[PDB]
Amino acid sequence: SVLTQPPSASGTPGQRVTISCSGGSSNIAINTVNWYQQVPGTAPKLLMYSNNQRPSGVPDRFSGSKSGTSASLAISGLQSEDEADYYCATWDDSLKDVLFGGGTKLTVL
Amino acid sequence: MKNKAWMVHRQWFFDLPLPWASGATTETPTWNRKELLVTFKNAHAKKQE
Amino acid sequence: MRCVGVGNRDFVEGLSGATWVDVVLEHGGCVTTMAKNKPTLDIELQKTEATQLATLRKLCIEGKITNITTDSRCPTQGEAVLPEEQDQNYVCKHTYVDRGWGNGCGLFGKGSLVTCAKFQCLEPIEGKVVQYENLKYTVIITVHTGDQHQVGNETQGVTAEITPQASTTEAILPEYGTLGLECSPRTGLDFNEMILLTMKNKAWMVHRQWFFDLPLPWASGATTETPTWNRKELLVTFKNAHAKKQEVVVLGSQEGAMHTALTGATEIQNSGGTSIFAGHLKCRLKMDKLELKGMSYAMCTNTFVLKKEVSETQHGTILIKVEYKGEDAPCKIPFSTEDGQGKAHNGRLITANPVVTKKEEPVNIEAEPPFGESNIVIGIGDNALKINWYKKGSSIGKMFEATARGARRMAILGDTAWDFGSVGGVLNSLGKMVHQIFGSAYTALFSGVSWVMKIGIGVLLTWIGLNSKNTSMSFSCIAIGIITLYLGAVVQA
Amino acid sequence: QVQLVQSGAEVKKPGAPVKVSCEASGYTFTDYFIHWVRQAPGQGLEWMGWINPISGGTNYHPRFHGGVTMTRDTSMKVAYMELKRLTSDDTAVYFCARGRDFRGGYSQLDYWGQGTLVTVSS
Amino acid sequence: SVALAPHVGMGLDTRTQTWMSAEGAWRQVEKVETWALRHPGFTILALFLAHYIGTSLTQKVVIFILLMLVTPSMT
Amino acid sequence: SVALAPHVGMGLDTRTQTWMSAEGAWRQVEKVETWALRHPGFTILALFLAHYIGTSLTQKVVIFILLMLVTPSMT
Ligand SMILES: *[C@@H]1O[C@H](CO)[C@@H](O[C@@H]2O[C@H](CO)[C@@H](O[C@@H]3O[C@H](CO)[C@@H](O)[C@H](O)[C@@H]3O)[C@H](O)[C@H]2NC(C)=O)[C@H](O)[C@H]1NC(C)=O
Ligand SMILES: *[C@@H]1O[C@H](CO)[C@@H](O[C@@H]2O[C@H](CO)[C@@H](O[C@@H]3O[C@H](CO)[C@@H](O)[C@H](O)[C@@H]3O)[C@H](O)[C@H]2NC(C)=O)[C@H](O)[C@H]1NC(C)=O
Repeated sequence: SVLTQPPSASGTPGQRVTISCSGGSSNIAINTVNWYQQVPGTAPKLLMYSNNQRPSGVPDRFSGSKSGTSASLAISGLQSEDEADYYCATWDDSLKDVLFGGGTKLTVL
Repeated sequence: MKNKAWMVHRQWFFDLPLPWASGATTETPTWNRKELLVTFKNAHAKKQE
Repeated sequence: MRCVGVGNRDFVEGLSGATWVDVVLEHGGCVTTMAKNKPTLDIELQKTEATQLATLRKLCIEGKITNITTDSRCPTQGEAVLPEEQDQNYVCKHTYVDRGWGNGCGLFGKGSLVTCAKFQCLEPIEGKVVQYENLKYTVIITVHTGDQHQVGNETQGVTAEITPQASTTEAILPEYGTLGLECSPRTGLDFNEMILLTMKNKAWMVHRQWFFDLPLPWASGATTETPTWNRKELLVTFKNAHAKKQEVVVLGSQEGAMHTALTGATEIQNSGGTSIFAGHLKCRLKMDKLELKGMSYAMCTNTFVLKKEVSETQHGTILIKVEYKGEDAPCKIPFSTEDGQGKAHNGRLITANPVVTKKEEPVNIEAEPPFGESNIVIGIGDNALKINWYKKGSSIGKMFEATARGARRMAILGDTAWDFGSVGGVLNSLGKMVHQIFGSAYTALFSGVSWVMKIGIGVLLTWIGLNSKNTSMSFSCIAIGIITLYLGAVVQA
Repeated sequence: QVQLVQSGAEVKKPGAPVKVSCEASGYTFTDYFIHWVRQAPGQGLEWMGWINPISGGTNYHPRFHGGVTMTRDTSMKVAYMELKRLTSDDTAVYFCARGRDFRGGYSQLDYWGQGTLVTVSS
Repeated sequence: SVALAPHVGMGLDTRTQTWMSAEGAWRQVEKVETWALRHPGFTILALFLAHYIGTSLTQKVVIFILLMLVTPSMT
Repeated sequence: SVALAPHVGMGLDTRTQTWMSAEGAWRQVEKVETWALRHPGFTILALFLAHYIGTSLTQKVVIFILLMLVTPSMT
């Protein structure tokens, strides 16, 4: 299989918006998902270095987990500086390669 | 294991030598029989690694 | 004094007409030499190293399956083929599957079904060999001059890098002379066929044919950029469930299987160059120019005092640390032992002839007393320091322990144990030749037999010898039974 | 600190091989991974292949075996990737990232460099 | 380690084939064969033992075959 | 390897320890013993086979030990 996540829009007032990542029975349903956000034009940083563990990203407002075949991320208190493209990447074990997603154009008003 | 599954006779599923745990997925499993996997080698006398 | 308390040392006292004595330097075990008029100096092997590694048979330990392709042909019109199958990058094998109107054939019948997959290299494990020329041996030399704190010191000594090019070397000791080293690296180990199987961060010693017999796919072993594998079917299996399709799996990671496999291999260190430990080398010592310091020194007369506690090491030898109290910088230390208040003077001063180089800090003597309770004096006069000692054991115990140690030496060192500590005696050479032919014939039989199987075979042959009829019973029983039992008892070590 | 210089961006012509150097110092380079993820302009980034500096071989994405090659050196702690064939397709900036050897950490790309950029034209 | 003692004969019979029937059908005999090709020395010893213990023909041949199977496997 | 043919008994041993001695000393033996305690059914057949083959207690014992040892190690 292959993962596909949708691009979506949001607003600068704080609200829970869910970046859902959908996969299959061999790539993400058994393995740890990894969440990336990139400021456009430069090197993406890592947002979640485990399934639900953040190394140094904006704390207490970026938290998410995965359920079965789906992984999701939740952001709270999203302001304008959070304008970024969000990536979910999971390790595929059947094809012995990591499976990066197409990308979300998360625009915040 | 990984993306593959199997059916093994139960009596044979405890006699294969590996560390085993309670299977309570509590994020800190205290593994029984850890000695089996890790191996100590002692060089000619002296130190131990 | 690097040899004190090592748990593997062995005394090799002796010389010859032209003053050579040969000795096998077991790695991790240090030998000590003695003579009537030569200084007792200590020899220990260290760091048999190599350079310019040659690589061959670069193995593969994990695969990666990509580009799964399959082709089917209608029943009874020839086997299926794929033009992609010819390329060496593909693993491909064809089974039979029933083909029907339900999957678009002409008529019901068995049909061929090739399925091919793109095997990809991943985590190769290289096995290198060593050009025999590049082997390099270093031998440290420590003389028994008692320093303030030179007891079992390991950095102290004089290195002598001995390579097969420079089979003969000098050894310029401080104010003692030149110790000659005749060597024979040809018989150290059969490095004509060893392979240095380097793992992720580990490297080992293996036999050649065994290495060629590792059941994993292998590459050219050269420095090529795109390796081509052979016998790729080993790391990949085909699942044909009740004859309907064909799927391919990569069969995981054989790392733990390898770590379990090399159950009898030794160890080296891989850090840039590889210093291969665990090897023995014989060296014919040359005592031509060694001369004792302070032979003409004046024997001083004053009281001595015992700075450190007397403490005996394993296998019968004791350490005395004493600082001279007087005025004679060139003093040599008197010594005498009297047991039962007699004049027996039995025993041996294991150190050559201790001398106090400087007054301020002690020079420490080493000596081996007799088994019985014996007193030991140092100085001269009423105030002469006297030390009591009581060694535990008897002569027969020492004989038994020496015999066991010699047997352990013979079993591990093969046919070179008779060269150990030799003088050149005609009896010794003949014994070595006879043991060499007998042991070569013997090990020709048991090349590859294990712990328990050797023990059981020994039991079976000692039984067949015990109850047999004709005079071959004693030869078979004694020889084979004893040899096999004593090898089963001490092996894999 | 630990970082990846990734040298400087260079652009060439089709039919020639280009090289992208990628050095990471500040830590023991042997244990960790290098991932070489490509990123196209206005497109998602996809990962291609690991390289274990100590003993590792190339494990490219299925799209890219025989299209790229990866080499490395342990003494200088640098990983080399070169493009054996430049078509018109590969017009993007190629990255580096440190990866763990954990099964859950194969996608663990904690640290990234600047990003060496290469485009192809006449 | 765990690589030893597969449950080949575990007896949970099934109609479809197993995980690796193709290799596992012959891997043990392959090990014995490659061990014998590597090391010819044990053959002489096995022949000697069988000849000097086997009273009859059948006993000799059974002893020889068992000895030639056990040792490569016990290696 | 397949971990079925350990590199053992090659004769090129030295004073220094091997890669794994404390465990490889008893690995195969423990496999045989756990097999035997798990399945006693083979013991009856082995006893019969050793017993009805031409019987001198030397022959019976060696046949029984070998036959009980070979099947576990080489399944
Ligand atoms: C093994 O051999 C080394 C090499 O000599 C020994 O190191 C030596 O240690 C002594 C200490 O007992 C040093 O002497 C002292 O030096 C200090 C200055 O640091 C000075 O103030 C004292 O008056 C005395 O002279 C000696 O310099 C040093 N030699 C070196 C480093 O080359 C070592 O102690 C020996 N023993 C062991 C167990 O390592
Ligand atoms: C092994 O399988 C992989 C896929 O699992 C094959 O990758 C395929 O590679 C081709 C060319 O390298 C891709 O075509 C390209 O598609 C993009 C889509 O936007 C298009 O814009 C380009 O112009 C180009 O046509 C193809 O998409 C890709 N398949 C994927 C990613 O699923 C690979 O070729 C196979 N290797 C073989 C057969 O040797």
